[PDB]
Amino acid sequence: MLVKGNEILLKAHKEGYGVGAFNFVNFEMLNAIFEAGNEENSPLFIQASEGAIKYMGIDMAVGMVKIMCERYPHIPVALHLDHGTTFESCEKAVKAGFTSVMIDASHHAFEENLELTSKVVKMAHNAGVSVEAELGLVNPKEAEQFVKESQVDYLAPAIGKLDFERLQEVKRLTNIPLVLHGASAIPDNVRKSYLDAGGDLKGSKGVPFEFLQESVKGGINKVNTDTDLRIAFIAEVRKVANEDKSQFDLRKFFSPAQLALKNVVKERMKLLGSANKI
Amino acid sequence: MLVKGNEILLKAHKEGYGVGAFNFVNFEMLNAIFEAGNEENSPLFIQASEGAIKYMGIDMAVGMVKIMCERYPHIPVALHLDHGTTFESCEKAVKAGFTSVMIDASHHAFEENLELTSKVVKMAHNAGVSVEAELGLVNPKEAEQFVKESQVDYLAPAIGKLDFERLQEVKRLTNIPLVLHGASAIPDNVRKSYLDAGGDLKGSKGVPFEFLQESVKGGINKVNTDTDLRIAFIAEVRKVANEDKSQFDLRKFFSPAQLALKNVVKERMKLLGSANKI
Ligand code: NA
Ligand code: NA
Ligand SMILES: [Zn+2]
Ligand SMILES: [Zn+2]
Ligand SMILES: [Zn+2]
Ligand SMILES: [Zn+2]
Repeated sequence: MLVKGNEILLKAHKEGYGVGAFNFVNFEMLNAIFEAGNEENSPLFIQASEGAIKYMGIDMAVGMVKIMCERYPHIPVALHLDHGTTFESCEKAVKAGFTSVMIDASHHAFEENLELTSKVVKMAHNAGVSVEAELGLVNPKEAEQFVKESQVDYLAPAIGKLDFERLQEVKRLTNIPLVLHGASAIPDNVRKSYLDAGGDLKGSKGVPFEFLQESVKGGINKVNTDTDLRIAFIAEVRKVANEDKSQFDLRKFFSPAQLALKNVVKERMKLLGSANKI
Repeated sequence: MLVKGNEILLKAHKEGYGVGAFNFVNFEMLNAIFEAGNEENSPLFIQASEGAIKYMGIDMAVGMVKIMCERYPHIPVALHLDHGTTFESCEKAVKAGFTSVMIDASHHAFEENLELTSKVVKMAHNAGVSVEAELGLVNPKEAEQFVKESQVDYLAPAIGKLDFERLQEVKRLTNIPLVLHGASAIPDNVRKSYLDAGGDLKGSKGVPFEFLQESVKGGINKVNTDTDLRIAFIAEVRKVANEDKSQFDLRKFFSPAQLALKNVVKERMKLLGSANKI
């Protein structure tokens, strides 16, 4: 059911696996993510950006997740604000029923980042909500101080290829769950699916699978995944548009799109190590 | 709020206007219908087919509607099962929170249609839910008996050019709200939008706007509207896919798709006479 972010990630931290954090913007994305978790027996970290929240309305973002939660009550799921930008934004998410919030203040100096993170932490912890923050390449010594002072629950350190030595140093010093941002891999089958549907990816490349695996071994426990899901989703939509010019049944477009998105999530759950962890 | 279908249609009945009954299959469709109703100050009839219920899950179908209703508490909204095909399906919609159900038994002989409709009515009225049934072209004396025996709240008479004389006789004999099925009126702007995006409608003919207006003057009060919405929506999706083969932000595909659907709903509400009726 709907649980504090730290419940899922403390366990990932202790046992040494990564929990994919999958963004959604509507019902179709959320359904395929949830079906993936059900089929892989995997905990679900559900993410909504400020943009997706404005699109849906926070009442709907939370409401739909709560419906999905009742549909699979055996799956632990956290509802997590991805890249909150202001304290007020984090407070609204907490009020709306999110069980995890990220405040991104990494563009500030250390002292200002720490003070804004600490403000969000106080508010969220008072309502029983976990907090993510961002630092950074990250200075591991200030990461150590940042975590001890802010009491944030998980940290996204800037490590990039990936600086795996820096990651192990941050992990050793902070002893908390760590988050990797922009962690989509853009797999070969998804890119081939998107190009077969006529799409163009501008030669964009993700983090290869072996580097995701190595970052989990380095101590990453939350793995932000968004871009992969969208490319796998829209490529089916583009395909359906191309092949039947008379097709306007939305289900005919989004049923295969859901299936491709679900498959990306399933595979990523297996890759990161959250498969069969319920 | 979520009200009995009869509550909305009894008012439409007494005042001689039509209320569009708009199908939905996911959040995007539902959001745009509601924004249309909010901007036209019109009551909302929201319809979900057995197919769309399967696609969403009846718990999500009702759950999303209940969230939207709290977002616009001032709007009268009925949640209606479109073309229910078994008693059991009607009973499931009633138990899940639908406030109106249609049992489609029009392929049966008069006696079996009446028997099945009556069984639905006893069940649905016990739970405070309104019932639609279907007959037919329609025999108006059959309609008069059917309505008086079944106590169904509204009836879809098969009247389709559309037989105005027959509609008026049915209206006179039954004196209940009447519903018009297959009443999408593929508007020129919408058709041009679909074709401009490379769509192919196969030369499908929609009901002329004047024939929708004449049915409302004849006593139609619920106008089933689906195809029009899906064409407008998918037209924008095809457009976004065409004009940027690197676009896979779902909001970029569906925000304009919502707006096009909303505009269809707004114009229909004005056409049928439900604008400014709250
Ligand atoms: Na985040
Ligand atoms: Na109906
Ligand atoms: Zn950032
Ligand atoms: Zn970041
Ligand atoms: Zn129909
Ligand atoms: Zn029909």
